[PDB]
Amino acid sequence: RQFGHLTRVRHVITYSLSPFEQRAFPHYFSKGIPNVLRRTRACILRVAPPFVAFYLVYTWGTQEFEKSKRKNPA
Amino acid sequence: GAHLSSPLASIAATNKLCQSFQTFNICYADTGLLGAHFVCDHMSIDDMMFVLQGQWMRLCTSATESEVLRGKNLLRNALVSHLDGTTPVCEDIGRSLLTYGRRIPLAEWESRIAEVDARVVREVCSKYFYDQCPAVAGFGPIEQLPDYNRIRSGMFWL
Amino acid sequence: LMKIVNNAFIDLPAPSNISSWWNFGSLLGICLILQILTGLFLAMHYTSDTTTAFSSVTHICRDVNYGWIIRYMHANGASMFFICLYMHVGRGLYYGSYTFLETWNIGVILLLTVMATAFMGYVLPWGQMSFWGATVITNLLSAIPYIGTNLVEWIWGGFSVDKATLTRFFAFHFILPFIIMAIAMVHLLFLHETGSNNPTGISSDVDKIPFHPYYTIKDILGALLLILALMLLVLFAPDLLGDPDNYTPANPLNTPPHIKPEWYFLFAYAILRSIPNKLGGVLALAFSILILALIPLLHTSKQRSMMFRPLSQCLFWALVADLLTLTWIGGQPVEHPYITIGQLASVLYFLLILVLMPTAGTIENKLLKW
Amino acid sequence: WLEGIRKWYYNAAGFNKLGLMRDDTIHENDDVKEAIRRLPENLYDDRVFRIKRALDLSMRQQILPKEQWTKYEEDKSYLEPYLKEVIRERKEREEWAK
Amino acid sequence: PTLTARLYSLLFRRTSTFALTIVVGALFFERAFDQGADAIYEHINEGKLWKHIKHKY
Ligand code: HEM
Ligand code: HEM
Ligand SMILES: Cc1nc(CO)c(-c2ccc(Oc3cccc(OC(F)(F)F)c3)cc2)c(O)c1Cl
Repeated sequence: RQFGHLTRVRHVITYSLSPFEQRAFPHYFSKGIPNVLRRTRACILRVAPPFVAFYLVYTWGTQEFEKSKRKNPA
Repeated sequence: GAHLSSPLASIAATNKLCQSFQTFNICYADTGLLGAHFVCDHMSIDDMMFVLQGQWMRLCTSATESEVLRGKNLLRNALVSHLDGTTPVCEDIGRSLLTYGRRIPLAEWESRIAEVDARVVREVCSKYFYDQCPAVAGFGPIEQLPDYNRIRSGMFWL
Repeated sequence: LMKIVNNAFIDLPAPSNISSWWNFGSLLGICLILQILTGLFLAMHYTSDTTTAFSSVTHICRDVNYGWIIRYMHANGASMFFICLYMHVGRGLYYGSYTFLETWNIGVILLLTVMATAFMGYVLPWGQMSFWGATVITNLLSAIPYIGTNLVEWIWGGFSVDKATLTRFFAFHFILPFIIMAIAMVHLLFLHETGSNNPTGISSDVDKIPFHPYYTIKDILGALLLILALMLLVLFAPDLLGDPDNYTPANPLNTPPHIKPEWYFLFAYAILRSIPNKLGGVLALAFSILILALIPLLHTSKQRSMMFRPLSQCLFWALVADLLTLTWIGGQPVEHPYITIGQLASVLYFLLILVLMPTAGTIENKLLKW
Repeated sequence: WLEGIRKWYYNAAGFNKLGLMRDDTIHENDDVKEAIRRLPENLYDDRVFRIKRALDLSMRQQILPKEQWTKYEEDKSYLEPYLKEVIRERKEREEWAK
Repeated sequence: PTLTARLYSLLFRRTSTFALTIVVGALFFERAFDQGADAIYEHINEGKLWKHIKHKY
């Protein structure tokens, strides 16, 4: 497979520029970092909470393990 | 057909890659446009462009003197045969007096041409083709038309 | 003229919307070559005999001119291998690539090839975990009825691991990556009939582009970070992942208190360790892997991706936790606080795959009327 | 109450933040390739451009502004007539074989 | 012209030169980078290395 018989396009226009005629990293700090946040807010809720719970079962799993080795009053 | 001289033609006749193409040279006040126009079936664009770019690099690098005298002798039979009548003349006048200033008597063009040898071409084409930042246009089934980067990477031999 | 096949690798159509995730799909081409390249020079000095092997390792780590590196570019390199996989395998789940049914199944046989290779690769130097790590894993096949004792004796060349069982691996182990090197080419061939599979899930045929300028350098950039995050281990912390015991010579009359194979089994080792029964836990293990072949018969949503399925996102990364749990829970000994977690987590693994990920699309189809 | 949830899920899936519609994102199979072949030009090219820009913005990880987003009431189900037409023929083609 | 443009038309234009440039710069670069790290490494570990205890014995 290759270019030439993939599929159909009609009445679409493309505007593209050389790289030499433009900076490589325009608005890297300005527009990116707000876009990092918006990128972040849209994933954080359904990514962490499992890993959040993991921090607790890595927490309680060791604490409850430590106690079991300490003697009892008997 | 195949027996033509310009390699770009004999190939396109041999392999039937295209249907028509022409070069040009447009010239404006302190700049111009140098390049070409070509028309071909969608399954053959990328092949033509490699050949075209192959020739420019060939001319900027290895311009055989025997191939120069052709184009010199071709050009003479343009300006002359162009000036077979009055209307072509009166264009060249009315266009000369706003572009160059003085009209140029044709024995002046001829002297300028005979200065041209294969050493000059390798300098000129180096200045205006090699590694430059071309401009590209497209209108049609161009599914095979390569990206701008691939065009420029194909601009310099080696 | 055969160069024209590298239309596949030069003028190939591929999308433009592509993340840096798919670099991981390419690094294995580097890791596979990088590992063999290292391991080859490495194995110019290894010896397939017991009495000299552990010395024949230290013959490298001490006396050879920069031979000490090659052990660790190889070893930890074998771990950066997996770190790409378990981001590369989790990918197609999260972007719906398993639909390429002819390809995903190949993605299994590469894995099982490795998880029986890398195993052989840990046991060569007789690190006192080599031996028992060879014993614990290999003995499980004895669980089978009427053939278990026969095969394991047959692969033990006798009755337990010994000089013969070393050498039966060093040849089985120095060969298979080539079988991976070949099957990898197959893994790309079935792809080339369809090309990649965007994050969206949509046929981006309208927006396919070349490969020589764009994804090449991106892959190099991907490769550059790999070497970086591989030089750090070897240069600054080679003792990190590999358990320390592997520098002790091996002795069948002395076990360590705690045993674990290398860290990467642990998502799967723990599953067996949860089940107190012997056999019935094994078939969970092999099913803990081959389940990936069972997924494409469980693609419910008439969408493909999970970028556009926020509910399944909540369940996908959830699975990553359970793995990151089972990766660790197996790494710790057998005591009451943890066993209660393995009985849950291992069930959660099978549960999230076979019940709820279908159930999401069964719903999400209905929230949007198809 | 239900319908307050469909409108919400459709906002959380993301694919209104990319100028897309619902039929755009469907898994492509033989059943669907039939329908996309059967569409008219005016609507077909209108499918293409919705995709062709969403890709370029899933490249950048950028989106459209809030105004140009898609709206649930405007989530036109342009494909459903052409699709269910097919699977009618499919099950007519199968049960006729039994 | 800037240094950059003066640098382009001399070296980075003709590919035959562009490869000649790199080995040259690399050949000298090997001579500096080693001296740098070997001294920084010496400096940070001052009073620890063999060459620092090479006179006593
Ligand atoms: C995916 C392929 C492979 C994996 C996963 C793998 C696994 C391993 C591992 C984990 C070690 C750790 C030993 C240590 O750190 O001390 C090792 C060592 C070794 N590898 Fe492999 N290996 C692979 C392929 C190879 C190849 C391709 C070669 C040779 C070309 C090779 C030859 C050796 C030898 C001789 C040793 C002993 C050195 C040692 O134990 O440190 N292996 N291998
Ligand atoms: C040495 C082992 C492997 C090599 C060399 C390899 C190589 C590749 C490469 C180069 C790609 C294209 C890059 C990409 O699509 O992201 C790819 C894609 C893929 N690989 Fe791997 N792979 C290996 C192991 C695996 C494994 C273990 C799986 C497990 C399922 C797998 C499943 C896939 C799938 C499903 C794709 C689909 C591509 C797409 O969705 O566009 N591969 N593989
Ligand atoms: C989309 C996409 N497609 C392809 C191939 O279709 C590739 C791709 C490109 C080149 C490839 O060639 C290689 C390079 C090094 C090792 C390698 O292993 C080997 F050789 F099979 F062992 C294959 C292999 C895969 C890719 O990196 C991406 Cl991102």
